[PDB]
Formats: sequence, C-alpha cells, structure tokens
Amino acid sequence: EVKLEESGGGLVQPGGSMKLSCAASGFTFSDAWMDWVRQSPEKGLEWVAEIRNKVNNHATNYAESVKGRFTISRDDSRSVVYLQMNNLKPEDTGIYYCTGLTFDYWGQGTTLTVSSAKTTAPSVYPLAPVCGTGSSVTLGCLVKGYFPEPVTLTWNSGSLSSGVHTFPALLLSGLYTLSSSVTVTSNTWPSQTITCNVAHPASSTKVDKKIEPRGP
Amino acid sequence: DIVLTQSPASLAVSLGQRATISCRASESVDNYGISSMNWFQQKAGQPPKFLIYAASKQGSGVPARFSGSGSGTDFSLIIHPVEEDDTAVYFCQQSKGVPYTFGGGTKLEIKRADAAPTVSIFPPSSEQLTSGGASVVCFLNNFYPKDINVKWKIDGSERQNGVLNSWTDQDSKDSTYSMSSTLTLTKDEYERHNSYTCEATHKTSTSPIVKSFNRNEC
Amino acid sequence: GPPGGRGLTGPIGP
Repeated sequence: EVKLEESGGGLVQPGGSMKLSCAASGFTFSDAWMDWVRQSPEKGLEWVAEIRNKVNNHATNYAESVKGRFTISRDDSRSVVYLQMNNLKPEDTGIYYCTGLTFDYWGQGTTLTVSSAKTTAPSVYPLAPVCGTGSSVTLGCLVKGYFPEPVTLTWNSGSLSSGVHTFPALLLSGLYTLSSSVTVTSNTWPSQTITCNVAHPASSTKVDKKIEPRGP
Repeated sequence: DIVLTQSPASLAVSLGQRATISCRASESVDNYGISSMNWFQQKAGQPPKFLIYAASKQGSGVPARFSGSGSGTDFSLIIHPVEEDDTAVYFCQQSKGVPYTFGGGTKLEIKRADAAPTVSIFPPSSEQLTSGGASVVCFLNNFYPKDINVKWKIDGSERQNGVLNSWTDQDSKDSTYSMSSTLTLTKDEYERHNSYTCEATHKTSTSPIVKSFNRNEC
Repeated sequence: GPPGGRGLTGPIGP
C-alpha cells in the first residue's frame, strides 16, 4: 500500500514564506520522480514543480509562474519532498498535492492560503429538530464565520458516516460557512448521544458539540 | 505550453450507457512510438486518481469499463457500462512536453429515477441566540434531479436577502443530490416576526413541500 | 525499457 502525506500548509501574508513537505512510503523512493501539483477553482490543476531521481541528477523544473520563487528538493534517506515557497502571491492560494512516479500516486493535499486577512475560528452551533414524525430523525450542525479554509467535520468521531451530508463551504460576508446533516432512526436518538465534532487547524480549534433537544 | 481543451464540460448519462469524454491538444503528444496522454478521475473531496496512461493502457485494478483511445491530437475516455460510482470529474493530462498540463475537467453526472427531497427545518440554536445572531436552516436531502427551488417566508411574507444555498456533489452510491438553505438574520430582526417557513419546489412534487415552525410552539 | 521512477504517467525515455 502506497502513502503520501503532505503537511506545512496554512495561513500566510503576501510576500511571506512557507515550507510544504511530503512523507512517502510504499514505493522505492530513491528511484521515484516526485512532483507538486496544486488545485484552485480559477486555474484548475497546475503542475508546480518536478524533481527527478538520483540517476537524473535530481533535476528540477518549475512552472514559469513560480520560477525563482519556489524551490523543490528531497531527502532520499528520509523519503521526503519539500517545497520552499518564497515571495508568495494571492494566486498561489490552492490545495497542494504531492505526487509520486510523476502522477501515479497522490497525497490527500495540504491547503495554502495567501491572504492579508486574519484567522477567525468557527462558531459551532448544534441543530436539534423542531419541538413536537418518528420513523427517522434528522439532526444538524452549523459551522459559521471561519477563515481560512479548511475545516473538518465528523459525527461521533467518524462512527456516523452513513446518512450524513456535509455541505461545501460558501463565502458568507468574506468569511466561510457550512453545515452538515445526519439522519438516523428515533430508537438511536435521543437514546444514544450524537456528537458533531469540528476541527479548524489554522486556529487550533477542536470542539465536540452534543445534539441536545430543544426543551421549553 | 501544450494546452488541452476537454469536451464536453459536463454530461448526464443513464446507467449502463456509454460515456465518451474527449481531449484536444494544441500540439502532438506522441513520443518514441507511444502516445503521452493520461486520464484522471476526481471523486468529490478527493485527489485525482490515475486511470489510463499511454492513451490506451490501463492502470492497475482500474475497472474494465474504463478505456481510452486516440493518437496525435485527439484522445477520448470511454466508460461503459456506467455505474453509480463513476459520478466524478475526469481530467486528461499530457506528459510529453514540459509543462505537464491538465485539461480543465469534464463532469459526469449519472441519471437515475426522479426522487423527491426530504425537507427538515431548524431554528437558531439556543447557543446562537446567546451569541446575538439568528441562522434559520433548511436541509433538502436526497433528491434528483439537481434543479431545486427554495422559498423563504417570514409571517407568510417573502424574503430574498440573507439566503445562501449549497449543494453536494452527486452521491457515489444512490446518485442523489442534497442541499442546505440558510437564511441568516440578526437576533433583533428574527424575533420581530414569528412564523418561519422554508418552501421547496421540485420537479417530482406536485404541490410545494412546506416546512415551518412558529417561534414559540413547543 | 521500463519506466519506474518516471512512473506510468511520466514522460518517456529511449
């Protein structure tokens, strides 16, 4: 099984700097040609940089839009790729994927936000049904006014996955909002506890909110 | 830069039908008697997955129903028979010349039986009132097709401003969509009026689905 | 020859 994990994404101001890195297992790393690809809504998918193997002189190549600003490099002993990013611009905002064997293998991605804006943690409000069917029952968790992206949201720490719908974030007043909804039976809730867990790693926030019913 | 243009932008294909997605390169991509063209699938919330390489060769474990073909300028990805998990975005990608370049993407929707939503209405949480805000929410869940209207009413009177709607990508299993609608107000403006309705009109349902609460009924 | 480090999706060598 092959695994690529990116880290070192997050918030930083224009002109500043950030070092993304990538941990790689499951394939013979010294031999592998590694790359960074990035994805944003405006530009689509952009190959950012390449680094070839020891046999090919660890040759680097870049997108002309990041030349002499970004630098790609590797440690064949640690099995790790690094992207040093200097004089960062607003267009560099996006999700950075680390890929192996050119684009055979792909990590899950680390999000880079290049904005002068300030971090602003979510407010996580739990939504219980209206006071008063039964055959099923639908609960909600509302996550408002955060920045940057992303957040992560699960129910009972990943246990409840089926019957969930988490909505893509939208910009409401220059800052992000989203929600999630989970549908169960009335034997499940309120017999057993359903907890909406939110994370926002830029502000260091991790909050578990129980779906308490509305009592008059 | 060898530029790729994909077509179409999106299609919607019934189960067990052919899905043909094409890629158009602004220079040839053949190198050493091999066509340097690859295809990627991106399912919602996930990285692109490699599918096809060398125009017509198959990635490992990649289902038989995926297959590509072409040479020189024009390539295509052919999925047949289509299944529910094939709802994704498909990119073609070129690897002869640097920069290595991706198409803008082609969205595959999978057609299924029409299906009416399940509307649920949620007042502001008690926690949110303490905060000095008021977000009324409506979840319209598990419907097809994607096109859906929501209509908010405050004491019967219509309201347009504040309302933001977010849909999910089509489900990989049951091929439906879901949406949230989120009228957001001040505590001051919320508590003036009493009867808050969210009203869902949709292709399936003959009369609109109304869901409401009065602010005090409990 | 085989690719390898290049990858099944990487550019081709003589």
